[PDB]
Amino acid sequence: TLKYICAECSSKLSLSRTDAVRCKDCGHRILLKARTKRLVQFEAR
Amino acid sequence: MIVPVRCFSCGKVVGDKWESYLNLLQEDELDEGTALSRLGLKRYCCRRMILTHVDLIEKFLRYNPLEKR
Amino acid sequence: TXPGVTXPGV
Amino acid sequence: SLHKMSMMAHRVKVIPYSTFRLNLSVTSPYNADFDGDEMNLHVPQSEETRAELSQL
Amino acid sequence: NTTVLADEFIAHRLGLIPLQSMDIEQLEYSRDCFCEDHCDKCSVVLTLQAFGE
Amino acid sequence: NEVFSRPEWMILTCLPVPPPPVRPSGEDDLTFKLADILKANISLETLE
Amino acid sequence: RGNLMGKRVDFSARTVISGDPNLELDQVGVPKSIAKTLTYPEVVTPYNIDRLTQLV
Amino acid sequence: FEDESAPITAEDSWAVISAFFREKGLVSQQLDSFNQFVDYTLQDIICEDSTLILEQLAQHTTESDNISRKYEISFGKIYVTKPMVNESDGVTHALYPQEARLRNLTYSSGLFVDVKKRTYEAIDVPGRELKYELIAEESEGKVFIGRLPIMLRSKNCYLSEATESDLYKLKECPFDMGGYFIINGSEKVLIAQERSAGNIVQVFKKAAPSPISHVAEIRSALEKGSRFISTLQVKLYGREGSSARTIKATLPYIKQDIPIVIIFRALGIIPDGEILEHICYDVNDWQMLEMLKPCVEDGFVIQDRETALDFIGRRGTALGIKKEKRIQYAKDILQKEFLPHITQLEGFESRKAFFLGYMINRLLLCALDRKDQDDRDHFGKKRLDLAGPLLAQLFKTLFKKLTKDIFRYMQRTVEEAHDFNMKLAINAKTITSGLKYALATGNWGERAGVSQVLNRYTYSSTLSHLRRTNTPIKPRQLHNTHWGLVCPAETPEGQACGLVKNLSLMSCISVGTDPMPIITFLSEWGMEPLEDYVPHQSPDATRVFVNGVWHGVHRNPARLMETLRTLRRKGDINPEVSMIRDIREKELKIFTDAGRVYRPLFIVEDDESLGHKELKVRKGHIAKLMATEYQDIDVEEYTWSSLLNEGLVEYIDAEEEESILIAMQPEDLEPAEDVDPAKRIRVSHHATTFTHCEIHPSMILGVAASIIPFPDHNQSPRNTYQSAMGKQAMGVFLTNYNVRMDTMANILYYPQKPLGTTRAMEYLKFRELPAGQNAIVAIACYSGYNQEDSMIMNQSSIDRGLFRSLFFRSYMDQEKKYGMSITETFEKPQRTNTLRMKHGTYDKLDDDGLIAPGVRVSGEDVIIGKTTPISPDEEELGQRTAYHSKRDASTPLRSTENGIVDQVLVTTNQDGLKFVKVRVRTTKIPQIGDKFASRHGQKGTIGITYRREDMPFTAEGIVPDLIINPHAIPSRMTVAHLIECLLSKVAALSGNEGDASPFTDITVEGISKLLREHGYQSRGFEVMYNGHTGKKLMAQIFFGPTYYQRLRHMVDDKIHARARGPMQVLTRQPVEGRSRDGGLRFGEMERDCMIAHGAASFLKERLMEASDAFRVHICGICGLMTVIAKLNHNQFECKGCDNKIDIYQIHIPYAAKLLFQELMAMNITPRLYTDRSRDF
RNA sequence: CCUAAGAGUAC
DNA sequence: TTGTCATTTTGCAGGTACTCTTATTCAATATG
Ligand SMILES: [Mg+2]
Ligand SMILES: [Zn+2]
Ligand SMILES: [Zn+2]
Ligand SMILES: [Zn+2]
Ligand SMILES: [Zn+2]
Repeated sequence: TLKYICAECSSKLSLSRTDAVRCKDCGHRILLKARTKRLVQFEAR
Repeated sequence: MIVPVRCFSCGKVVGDKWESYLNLLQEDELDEGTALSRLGLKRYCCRRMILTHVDLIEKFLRYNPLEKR
Repeated sequence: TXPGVTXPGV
Repeated sequence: SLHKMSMMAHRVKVIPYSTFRLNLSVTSPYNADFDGDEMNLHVPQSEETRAELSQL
Repeated sequence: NTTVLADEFIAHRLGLIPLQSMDIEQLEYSRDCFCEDHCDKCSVVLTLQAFGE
Repeated sequence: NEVFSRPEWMILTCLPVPPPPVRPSGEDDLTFKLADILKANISLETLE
Repeated sequence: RGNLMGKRVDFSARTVISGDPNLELDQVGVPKSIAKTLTYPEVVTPYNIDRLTQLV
Repeated sequence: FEDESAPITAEDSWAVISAFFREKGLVSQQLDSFNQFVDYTLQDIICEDSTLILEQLAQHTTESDNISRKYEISFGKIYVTKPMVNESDGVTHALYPQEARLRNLTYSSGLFVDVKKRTYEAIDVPGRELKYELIAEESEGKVFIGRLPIMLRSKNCYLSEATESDLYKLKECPFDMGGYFIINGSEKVLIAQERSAGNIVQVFKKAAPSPISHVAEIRSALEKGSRFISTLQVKLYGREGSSARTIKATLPYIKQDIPIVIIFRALGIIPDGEILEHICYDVNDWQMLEMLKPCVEDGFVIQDRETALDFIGRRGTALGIKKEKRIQYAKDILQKEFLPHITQLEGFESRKAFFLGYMINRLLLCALDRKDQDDRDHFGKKRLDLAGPLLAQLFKTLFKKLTKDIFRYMQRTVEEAHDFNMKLAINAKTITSGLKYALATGNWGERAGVSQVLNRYTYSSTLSHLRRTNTPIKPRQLHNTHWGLVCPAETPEGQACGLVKNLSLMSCISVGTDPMPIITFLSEWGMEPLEDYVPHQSPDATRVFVNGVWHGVHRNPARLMETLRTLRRKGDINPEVSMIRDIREKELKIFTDAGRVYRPLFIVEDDESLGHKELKVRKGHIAKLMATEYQDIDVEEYTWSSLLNEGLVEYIDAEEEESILIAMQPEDLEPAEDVDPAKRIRVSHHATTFTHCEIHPSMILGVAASIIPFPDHNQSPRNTYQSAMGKQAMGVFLTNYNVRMDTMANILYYPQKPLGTTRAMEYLKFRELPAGQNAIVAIACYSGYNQEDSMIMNQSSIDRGLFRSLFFRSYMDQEKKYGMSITETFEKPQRTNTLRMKHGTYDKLDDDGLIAPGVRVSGEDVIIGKTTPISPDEEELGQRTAYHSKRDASTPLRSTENGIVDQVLVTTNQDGLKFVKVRVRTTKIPQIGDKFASRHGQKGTIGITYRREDMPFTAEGIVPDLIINPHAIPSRMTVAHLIECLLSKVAALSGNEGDASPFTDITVEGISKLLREHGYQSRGFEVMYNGHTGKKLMAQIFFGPTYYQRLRHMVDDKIHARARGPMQVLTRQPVEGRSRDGGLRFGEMERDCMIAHGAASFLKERLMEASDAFRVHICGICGLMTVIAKLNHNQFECKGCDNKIDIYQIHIPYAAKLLFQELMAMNITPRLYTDRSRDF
């Protein structure tokens, strides 16, 4: 599903809607959404 | 944050003269003025570009990465 | 006074 | 806007930047500098208001 | 970009990198080239791939 | 004035209730005050 | 005092001011975005049907 | 150097300052006050009172149960834990600040108290005195009474003992100084509240109309008691020409001003001679006796203590006491209400009588024109309540509420004979909610603005906010006593000018200590007790005051002061204690209370070896301090406390500063007596009796003013402007800004440390976290586009990164439990089954309703998708069906803002409901209208930007980054700007750093000589060529580097226009604010200007068509708007008037209609008529 | 949405 | 058949625009 990263473990997790937001590796309750896969364009100016 | 690529006023490339500047300051125990003159920064625009830079990126690198691979 | 600084008076 | 000269009718000149631009000589009645002063613009919405604004 | 710098920060720094332009007259402006966004007649493509191992 | 303001009209016997446009709604403060006035009026009427 | 003697009005803009030696005394420079926001209602007349149609 | 005892130089003092800031820090007062509150004040609050006794009498109808019980509850020691957080599942774990900030928690630690419950029983025998005994049911057992918020880096915080590496691990910036609370994830700082000191007698003259001429008052208060303010006033009735000059005292809870002699007789001093002895200490002072005779003449009617007590009771405002108990009532007034700060017990009547005599003595001295009336603005008479005392009084009130609740619960459960439980008794929500409410909101109760959101725009801004003092409300003036304690030029320009102050760099606030050891020292060393003091036998006796309490007299004040100074200089007395000896007034005052503001100073002793006064500090101590600093960056450590404990430096506050002589610098003022004409003129004061020496004059400045280069070469308002404006400078506020979800953040791309730098700015970490850039500035009338404070910025320089910035904005959104199963849900709303969906595109939202980082977002786009359940089965609006069970509560991006989404953070709140934060990043590039300023108050906006080829250029091809108008210089007299430009040019050429410290011996002539040695014109002028034509400019241009700040006021955040938009629901007028697409205010005096212009139709159009035009119907019979108008059916009818053919329509502002309807609702008829009934 | 408070810009 | 003079109570409002952020909405005992 959608990917998140533990704010402390820096590990990758996949979360569904019904999943409680925790890191299975350590138990941290703060997660950051993963970087988008669609390309990003920047003007070098 | 990190050394600017070019001098703001004249546009001389100074982003490749930061590590050389630090090496001259540390290894050779040269004062700042002589080290700046050695690298070829003769106009005081470039001299203030390199002399007054604060390398904050080291501090940023101290924290653990948010996304670690 | 005033107000401020009624009147005086009133 | 302490006096009537601090509220005057100007002619629009459309310019490509995000600031109101005015002549230097008209800053004295407005008591205006360019150190961050903001100014206000009102547009008449009828021919009568437009005409009396331009003629008075 | 998992670094400590913002993406447009690095983009600006890259835009300030001087590149060889001895034969720049043989390249065409992107505005007057028939390609869609960029092609070989009007651009040069570089790739920066770095890892902190 | 004989027609527009007689002295006995300074005593309130009927309160004109303003329409909801005056006190638009979370009720307005005026609505709560009018509710309090009605409650007091009903209490006094029942006591009498 | 807060709604009758003075009130908030439509068709008004506010922004920072800058000086321009190349503007006339009675001219004011208006940002293009402000000019695109503020509008004037012009009655359709035989004398100005063409330009109003073009603006539409 | 080589000599260990050689005198120090002016350069050596910076080592001392370095040691000071190595031990204290910048926010030492906050942490010290909080540590004092936690370590000692909480225990004192708990132990004082808080012993609930409930005596349930026997109420014995029959003698079989004539037993009276007594339940008592006492509170023992208090334990404060490390900060921890609860959870929805009940799991409790350690909480760190960079988790509470993200999760909107409160960085608080639980409080527990050892509660001991005892019960006593006695036999209720009438007549016999009850005797209560233990039943051996002694139950004790800590209980949770609430949570105390903990400021960061305090002794009870996780970061107090953290190292730099640990701080990096915990996502905490090592440069962060702490001293603030985290309330609901927001950083709150307690502004130091200024107040007048207590227990000090102040005498003030009164105006001519008033009958009282002089008033002597004391704001009596006791620290270790009820902490209540009782104001005693002693007033001298009658003007100068009046004859009946009677002195009267305003006792508390008394309706009238009792004559003073009545009070003396009530206290127990009957004879007139003894009263006058208690008042006047000089027999020869016949003027005071003559002025005081009316008082004894007035009081001759009462010649007995009981009579005076009866008189006071008769004047007592209670009026509910019988005649014989009035004596007792008066006794209670004179014991527990009259001068509480002296004592609350009985048997100390003589002390209070002596203090009253002293107050009357001060009043008569002021009335006799022997002393001036007390200055209310004297900073030594002021106290700054820090976090400690504020939290202490708030917690005292809150715990009193809790213990009253405990007593009420105990009474309820014993009267109903139910079982007693401790958990059901205590309500930790009381303390927790009270503290959280007081810290979360500005108000301090159940004052305003006591707690403020910590300013995080720039590092210097944060430092200035953490050292800020506010005075509740000429008090706005900069007083003389403010020297070295508050910044001379750092204050807001608005209504708070002078009221809001900032601490000096080296100024500290005392935390308060126990005065018992000092009283014991005084008694041991020969202080005469006040009880057996007879002024006649000891005429020239120095009165000794401790915390405003006259404790006695001493006959040899010189030796006493010398030994007290020795004890304080070896650390036996706490150095915060201030001791003042007034020789002329023959007084000795010792202050140990909290809130006193002091500063450190060098100590100057006789130094018989050199035969002249010299500093106690020598080159050996400087060498040891340097060695310790070098080791920190193996020998014995030598810190600031080492200097303090060996009598090298001293802490002096304003009161003690009154009685000392200070040398400005050691090298010029200590030694006894062809000069450089470029140097400024200084004097030697022609006097050698100094007691102290300034560590450095530049330490009188605050945090913001220490950034100014050469502040002594500027006009003072310019320094004030820069002090207020550097807080708005843009830079790097913290190093860990990448892991903080702040609401707004601004970061420079390339911060540069100044070329012109001060010695004091390397303790403020300004060279590590700069907030500006060194721009090549030319002062020239180049094109006319930099007139009236405008500037010309180099477009090519902007293209290369000059003053470019990052801007982060964070949006927070929670899901809330509207009911048991009415939980909100973060999701992507669908137009099929959602109401009130915004016009912004929802496409960028993925399944969970949160835009993944990296996606570009423009204005009005939805970034957080949230829906809430509603009641189904409703049909309306044309397209509302039973499927629309969800109402949209999404959060769109700001209308005027756009950028790249940087980061999104999902977590659980305190209640356990998921909530998110979305931080979006954009880049601000300087453009026309952005505000920039030098460090000398030279603000200005960018007029125009020229490319490099169009700018004027020197012979070396250097073009300026900025061009500023010459006309900004002469009127503003910012000479420091020019001097700093010259110094920066020299520093850039030579590679050194320009020492722009204020009071150094750095002159323009020397800088010019160095610049000429570098091959440039000595005064900084350069021959420049016009960019357009290449021809030489006839005038040479002042040219060189200068440090500029980019201010927070950008034009893109201020531009606003509105043709037509949302209207206010009540008045049907445009809404307020550019954030709401509001309208501009056409105020009263704009209308006055338009009236002066004579444009009536334009005014009508502004007030009616532009804002609110309403058509309303009235009738010609009654002018009221009570006309029922069915427009479609074309039927107009005013009920009551019973007319249908006499109706008019008028166009009036909707505000006017609302005003008329409100007048009608207020029983007023504003009848509107359309024809004249009277001739003009 | 309302209210309150605080900070700030130009006078 | 008229002046007299000498204490005690009487009401208050503070410039013009404009920007931003933060918190909070009565808690708790009591009856349906
Ligand atoms: Mg101005
Ligand atoms: Zn983890
Ligand atoms: Zn250069
Ligand atoms: Zn191409
Ligand atoms: Zn009618």
